[PDB]
Amino acid sequence: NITNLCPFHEVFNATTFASVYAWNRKRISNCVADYSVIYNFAPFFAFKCYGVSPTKLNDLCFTNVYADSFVIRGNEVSQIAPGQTGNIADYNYKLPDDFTGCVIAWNSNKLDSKPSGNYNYLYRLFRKSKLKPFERDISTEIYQAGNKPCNGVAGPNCYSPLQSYGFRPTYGVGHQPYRVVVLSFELLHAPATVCGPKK
Amino acid sequence: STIEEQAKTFLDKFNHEAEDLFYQSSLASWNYNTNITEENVQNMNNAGDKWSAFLKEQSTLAQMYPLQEIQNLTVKLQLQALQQNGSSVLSEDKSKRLNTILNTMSTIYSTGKVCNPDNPQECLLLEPGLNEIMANSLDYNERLWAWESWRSEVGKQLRPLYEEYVVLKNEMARANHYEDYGDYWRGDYEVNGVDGYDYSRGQLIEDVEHTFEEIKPLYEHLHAYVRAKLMNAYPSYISPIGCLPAHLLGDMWGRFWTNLYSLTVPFGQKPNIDVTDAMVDQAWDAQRIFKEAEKFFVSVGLPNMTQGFWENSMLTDPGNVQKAVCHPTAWDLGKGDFRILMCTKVTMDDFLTAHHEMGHIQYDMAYAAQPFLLRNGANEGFHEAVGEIMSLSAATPKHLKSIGLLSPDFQEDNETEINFLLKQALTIVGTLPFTYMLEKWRWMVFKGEIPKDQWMKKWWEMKREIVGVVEPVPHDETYCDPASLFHVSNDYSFIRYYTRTLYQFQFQEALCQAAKHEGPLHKCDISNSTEAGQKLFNMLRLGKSEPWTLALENVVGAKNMNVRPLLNYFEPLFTWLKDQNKNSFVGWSTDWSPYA
Ligand SMILES: *[C@@H]1O[C@H](CO)[C@@H](O[C@@H]2O[C@H](CO)[C@@H](O[C@@H]3O[C@H](CO[C@H]4O[C@H](CO)[C@@H](O)[C@H](O)[C@@H]4O)[C@@H](O)[C@H](O[C@H]4O[C@H](CO)[C@@H](O)[C@H](O)[C@@H]4O)[C@@H]3O)[C@H](O)[C@H]2NC(C)=O)[C@H](O)[C@H]1NC(C)=O
Ligand SMILES: *[C@@H]1O[C@H](CO)[C@@H](O[C@@H]2O[C@H](CO)[C@@H](O[C@@H]3O[C@H](CO)[C@@H](O)[C@H](O)[C@@H]3O)[C@H](O)[C@H]2NC(C)=O)[C@H](O)[C@H]1NC(C)=O
Ligand SMILES: *[C@@H]1O[C@H](CO)[C@@H](O[C@@H]2O[C@H](CO)[C@@H](O)[C@H](O)[C@H]2NC(C)=O)[C@H](O)[C@H]1NC(C)=O
Ligand SMILES: *[C@@H]1O[C@H](CO)[C@@H](O)[C@H](O)[C@H]1NC(C)=O
Ligand SMILES: *[C@@H]1O[C@H](CO)[C@@H](O)[C@H](O)[C@H]1NC(C)=O
Ligand SMILES: *[C@@H]1O[C@H](CO)[C@@H](O)[C@H](O)[C@H]1NC(C)=O
Ligand SMILES: *[C@@H]1O[C@H](CO)[C@@H](O)[C@H](O)[C@H]1NC(C)=O
Repeated sequence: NITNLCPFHEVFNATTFASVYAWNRKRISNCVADYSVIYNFAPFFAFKCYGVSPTKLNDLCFTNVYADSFVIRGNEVSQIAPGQTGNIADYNYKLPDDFTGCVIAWNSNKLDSKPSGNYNYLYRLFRKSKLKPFERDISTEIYQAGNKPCNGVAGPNCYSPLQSYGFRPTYGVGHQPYRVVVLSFELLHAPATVCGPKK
Repeated sequence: STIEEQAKTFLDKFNHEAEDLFYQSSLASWNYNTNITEENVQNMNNAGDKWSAFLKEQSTLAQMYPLQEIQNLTVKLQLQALQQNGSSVLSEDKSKRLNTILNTMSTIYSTGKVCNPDNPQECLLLEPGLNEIMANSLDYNERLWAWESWRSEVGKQLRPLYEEYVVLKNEMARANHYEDYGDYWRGDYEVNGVDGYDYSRGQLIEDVEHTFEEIKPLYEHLHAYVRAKLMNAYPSYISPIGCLPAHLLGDMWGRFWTNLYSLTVPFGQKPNIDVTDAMVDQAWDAQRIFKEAEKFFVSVGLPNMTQGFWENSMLTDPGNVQKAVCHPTAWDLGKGDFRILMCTKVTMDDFLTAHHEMGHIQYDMAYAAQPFLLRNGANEGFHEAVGEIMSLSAATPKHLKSIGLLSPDFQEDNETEINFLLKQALTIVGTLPFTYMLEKWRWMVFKGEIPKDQWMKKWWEMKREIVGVVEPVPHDETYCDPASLFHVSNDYSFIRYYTRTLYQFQFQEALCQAAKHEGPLHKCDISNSTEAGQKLFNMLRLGKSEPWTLALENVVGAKNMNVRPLLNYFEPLFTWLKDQNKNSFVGWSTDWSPYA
């Protein structure tokens, strides 16, 4: 009897997806995973699977599932892919070259835009170096660029590292908020314990 | 580290805050322009104050990076623009004095009014009545009197304030490294740092003079024909060899000669090309007109408008309590928002204006990927020419026949082409000497070679020399005639209207050449062609990232403006006007004066 259904109506329905530089990571294990319920949402701007077939998701089953969710601009979704480069790819969320999983991205203009302007979504614009794959960074320190160390205060050659998006209903596609969810799978020397429904 | 990395770091911040501030200010401006209320004016004031302030601290901070350590040549342009466009050098008292003088200029131009002689009973304003009187009324006394009266009641007041204005502007120039405000204006076309493409500020004057040298015969032949035709209307007043009176040009200043078409029709018996009744019969509304305009752009390969443009833009006058300005404009609010503001009527002129305005929107969408400081045309002339080259194709009979407004039974012979070319000529050719005269006189007055007591003295002397128009009433130094012009009073560069025109005929002749068109130049269409579309888009997407000489090279193949395409456009009219001027003297006499 199919009883332990994996919770997917929570990652896709949380109504608060947090900022990109601090992306929530959820671990899914010990449940029956049904992938037919994700399609019950609105038409998806980006639906891309790399290492697996969309039709062959229910039969193949793996160890655990990792879910990541965040919000980015409209025209930056193309940067969420292995081998890509750019600000969002190498300063906020870096993917491995051999990533296996699926990427979901859909517009959410009607829910993340106000006429005054939304400033509750942030991103990172300056970092000393790049990021290793599947890494997060929350530290907020003044990014010194000039030779003189300005002792962590705002001023010339001393900028805050966390910038801020803005969001209004009157923007055009490519500057409107988009919600992105990435699914990751893996195998190792352990019992599977996570499989889809069997008929 | 090095200066380059620090400058790039600073720019990558500047862009991000600039975008948002610009959006706020522009949205406030649009909200006022579509909703005329006092609180909208307050919103505009607040947003503009924030933007203008932010520019000031950014200009101050940009000073710390010397410009001789940059070799990328792309960061240097952004740094130069940011440093120049927000820097203030005058003292506080002089700055506020200049601001007050400019505000007084605008206020007195807007509030100026003249009315009937020896009657303070009822009075009117320039826009409602004066323009209509000079465009339609044929009374000699009325036209002459109004022309004298507006100047007497405006320029006399504006003269001393202009005398104070020129000084302050000149010290503004002197504090910077420019020679004078004239050279500050001429610095827009300056190009430096690129081999084989450098353009000097002083070269522009010589180029303009050389270009105007070649176009003289067409203008003088047209002037002779106009004088001969005007002899029929006012025989006694007009002399066969003298200059035309300044109050008989169909407008306030003689900037355009369009209003004389009815008085100077070459063949009045033959029907004129008009489609207004056709659109009335086919029950055309504004949305249909704009959809046709959009389909014209689609037919050449350029992408068509987004959904936000259709939802947000307004095309009809709201009426009732909702009052708004109906001057057609194309707004680019930034961050992916493009709109058009205009009130539309079912007329041919509005049908063409739709295409003309849509050209600007397409040009704006072309360079959306460039950095914020480089989102503009190569100079002040390209933007105007892009929006004008397409109204030429929109008005051709072939396009109208293809759309279906013009019946297929229409035919073409001598008189149709001659009338169309003459109607275009009275609008295009006539305004060039006037613009060149005004700009050259302002260059001289800013140079300081002319003393104040001769300001009027020279002004008319060169009017009878180049333009060939003599004033109907003598004026002393109390009057300031150039101050009566809108652009002069509001501190706007006027040379852009001379470089624009000679640009557009260079573009069209190129595109028609790429479209494999044959026959007369004035009958050309590019609707089906796509090679011309991609060739144009290649230059459109550049923005300000490249010198304008290179951009001109990439379309036509020359590094300078030329006059040959313009003459080639009007050559059939030139031959016919030569034929018509066999028994008419060519050239005006400067000795004659209408007032004895
Ligand atoms: C550096 O700072 C300067 C000034 O501080 C900025 O310069 C301004 O640049 C803009 C962009 O071109 C100029 O705007 C243009 O003004 C022209 C003047 O028209 C006046 O008069 C008409 C009535 O006839 C008014 O409606 C209008 O509002 C003006 O008051 C307009 O004719 C131009 O419109 C043209 O293009 C549109 C499409 O965009 C067409 O639809 C029109 O028909 C027309 O062909 C245009 O609006 C502005 O005048 C400049 N200011 C000054 C003082 O000259 C720079 O932008 C800035 N550089 C930066 C920030 O990088
Ligand atoms: C002058 O400075 C500008 C800006 O710093 C330089 O433009 C930069 O050019 C490089 C390559 O020439 C661009 O790198 C590219 O990035 C994209 C991702 O955006 C990537 O997909 C490409 O494979 C490539 O790596 C870089 O993006 C671009 N900078 C910007 C802000 O767009 C320019 O090169 C400098 N001039 C000279 C002569 O170096
Ligand atoms: C560009 O191509 C379109 C598509 O054929 C042309 O539109 C046709 O024009 C002819 C007139 O020659 C009409 O008889 C057809 O009914 C039109 N068809 C459609 C679908 O509109 C258009 O004329 C072409 N442009 C030019 C300048 O010839
Ligand atoms: C899940 O999404 C649906 C979509 O309409 C919504 O009605 C429901 O409240 C959501 N559940 C939550 C937020 O717990
Ligand atoms: C215009 O301004 C008034 C005054 O605030 C406001 O009530 C109205 O909603 C605005 N818009 C229109 C279309 O009238
Ligand atoms: C032009 O607009 C239509 C909708 O009216 C759209 O279907 C078409 O794709 C647009 N043209 C291009 C080149 O995208
Ligand atoms: C009109 O065009 C025809 C072309 O066949 C030409 O023979 C005739 O001379 C032209 N008439 C005038 C007045 O130019």
